[PDB]
Amino acid sequence: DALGTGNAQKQQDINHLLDKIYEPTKYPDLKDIAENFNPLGDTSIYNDHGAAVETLMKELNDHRLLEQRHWYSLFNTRQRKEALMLFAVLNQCKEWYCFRSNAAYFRERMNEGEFVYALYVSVIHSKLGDGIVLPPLYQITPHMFTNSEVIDKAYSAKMTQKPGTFNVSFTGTKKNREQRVAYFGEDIGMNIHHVTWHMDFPFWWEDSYGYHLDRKGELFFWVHHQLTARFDFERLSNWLDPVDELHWDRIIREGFAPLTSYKYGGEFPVRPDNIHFEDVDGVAHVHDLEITESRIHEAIDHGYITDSDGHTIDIRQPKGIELLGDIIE
Amino acid sequence: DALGTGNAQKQQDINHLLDKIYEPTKYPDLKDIAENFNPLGDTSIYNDHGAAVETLMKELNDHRLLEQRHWYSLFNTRQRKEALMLFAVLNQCKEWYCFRSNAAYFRERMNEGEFVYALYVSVIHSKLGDGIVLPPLYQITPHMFTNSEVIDKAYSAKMTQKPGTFNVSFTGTKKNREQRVAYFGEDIGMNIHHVTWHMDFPFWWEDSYGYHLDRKGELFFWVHHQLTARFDFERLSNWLDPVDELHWDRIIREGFAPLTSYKYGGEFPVRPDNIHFEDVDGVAHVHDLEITESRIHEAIDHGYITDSDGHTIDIRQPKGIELLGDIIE
Ligand SMILES: *[C@H]1O[C@H](CO)[C@@H](O[C@@H]2O[C@H](CO)[C@@H](O)[C@H](O)[C@H]2NC(C)=O)[C@H](O)[C@H]1NC(C)=O
Ligand SMILES: *[C@H]1O[C@H](CO)[C@@H](O[C@@H]2O[C@H](CO)[C@@H](O)[C@H](O)[C@H]2NC(C)=O)[C@H](O)[C@H]1NC(C)=O
Ligand SMILES: [Cu+2]
Repeated sequence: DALGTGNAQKQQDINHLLDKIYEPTKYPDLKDIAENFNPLGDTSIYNDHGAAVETLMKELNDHRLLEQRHWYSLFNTRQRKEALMLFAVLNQCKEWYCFRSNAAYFRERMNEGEFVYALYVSVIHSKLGDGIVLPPLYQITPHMFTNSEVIDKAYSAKMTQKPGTFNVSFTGTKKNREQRVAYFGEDIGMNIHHVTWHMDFPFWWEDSYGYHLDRKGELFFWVHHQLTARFDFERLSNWLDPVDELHWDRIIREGFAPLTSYKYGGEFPVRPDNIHFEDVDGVAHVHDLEITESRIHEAIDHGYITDSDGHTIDIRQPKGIELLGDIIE
Repeated sequence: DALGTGNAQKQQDINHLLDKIYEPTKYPDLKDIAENFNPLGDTSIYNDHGAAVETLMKELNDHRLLEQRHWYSLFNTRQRKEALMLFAVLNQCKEWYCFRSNAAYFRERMNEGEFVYALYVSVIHSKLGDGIVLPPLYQITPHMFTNSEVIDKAYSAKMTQKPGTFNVSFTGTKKNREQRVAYFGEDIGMNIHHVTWHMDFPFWWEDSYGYHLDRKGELFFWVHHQLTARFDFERLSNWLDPVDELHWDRIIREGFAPLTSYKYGGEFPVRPDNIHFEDVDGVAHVHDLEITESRIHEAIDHGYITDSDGHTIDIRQPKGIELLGDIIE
């Protein structure tokens, strides 16, 4: 800050914050902040009177938040909850003084993915983040977007201190699969949009956060219909045939080995091909889906979605397809 | 009687009644009653004006009631109906004169299990049975509770008239199974409670019989959750792992051979292990369960049970779990 704004400031601040992210920061201001600040002494910066801050401390305190240098999926109901607590502080800042402070204070003792994930969503949705452009995920946390080989090649570059660029590969045994329409899935661009798309309109949004995203519902319907078409075309251009729809009662015919690795975490598990779906402990039962899919499918077939009271809310009308997306994603 | 009560009377009467039960009685009063009485000549003893008596005679008459010396399960919709007709006579007696009469008259030409079963429930629920303690099932009809070997050993004792006690065994090839947590299932005590529990609050009760059992519903929820925990603990103490929940789409992995025999009836059938469930003629289809289980499971999931009119009766409240038990057992 300029005990405020700029943007080539706001901006600077951000680049510092997501610089070497798997290691304590090297930018000194970020550290005395990191040390000196107390998110709890002038609940005023906070439009909540700092209930959000006060909740994260509580957890950082009982030290019940996920550890640093460990992995993180946004599909973990707790990891998510923790990542999203950071979003609610950064969210209720009146100005840069409260953001930098917090993403500095926190950056330094909350885990990286919760952190990477909170800083981005926050920058994207909060009032205070206008001027900024976020660096591309692919360069901030490259392990999610580069291969496993280039990663190891880069680890060696570093061991030996001799530089240089390595050329990446493509997945399976090209000329042996349908890792022929790979160029599409594996692109750092689509992978970027896919993540952004869902940071722009998150599945977890409540309108307490501030405004309402408009038709995420159709927006969900549509974005995916697009990747599914866009995908189906590439498979056309490759003498391949449109894709199979998946069912829970059948084998997952087509499995792959991703060859990708986590930074802290191990390599991504692989899937053998012609496998039978198993009931996965913790998440949900396979049949649990099969019934979900029917409750779904009956709302489409009935003409109405029925809520909690047994109210039937009609969907044979234009808002239709969006109440369906709210129930389906 | 004392042309009534006592209890060391009521009581006596009962012990006479369930004495050698697979054979006509040897206590003379029980027999001239047995012969001389007519449940139909002083409809007055009866608070029904003897519609109950009058219904059993009707059936004993067309001789359409189950035969004597034959088996009986309480799961047979007719056997049950016949056993429960005895309960409704014994039920509407104004005094001992009507009970002894009937369980004497009947004891002697209705089948034993319908009889054993009616005398007990009747003694347990009817107004007139206060003073009594019932003998333990295990000694009145030992075939349901002792092994097949001890039974045959006792048959020999008898053939030869040389007495004595035999030591019973435990089931499969102990040190070969999970007939290691046998001591629990096979105990004459738990087996006694299990039967009593369901005689105290029967699945067939209507409140016409006289009063309402209070929360059989939660009472059902709970009693079984208890045997299931109590069981799960014993399997802990045996290096065994908590039990598998059963599904209709899977094999019944764990089968057993009971080695038990009926008195009149043959030995209990056995089950081979890793078998596939078959649709059993007469009872119901396997899928018939699979849908039942979903109708169930949707009431839980919806928030309401829906009756016959399509009334939704809410269950997200404290009486909750008991309307669920009324629909589930
Ligand atoms: C990776 O593919 C690139 C294409 O960008 C190759 O880099 C080339 O290096 C060759 C040496 O044979 C030069 O003739 C080209 O001018 C290079 N281009 C940049 C059109 O560097 C590279 O050879 C591949 N392999 C490494 C086996 O980097
Ligand atoms: C059944 O087990 C009992 C344990 O109650 C055994 O009865 C015992 O008989 C032995 C003879 O070896 C005596 O030493 C014990 O005093 C008995 N106890 C009653 C502690 O009788 C019996 O041996 C077993 N078998 C029959 C192979 O009855
Ligand atoms: Cu039971």
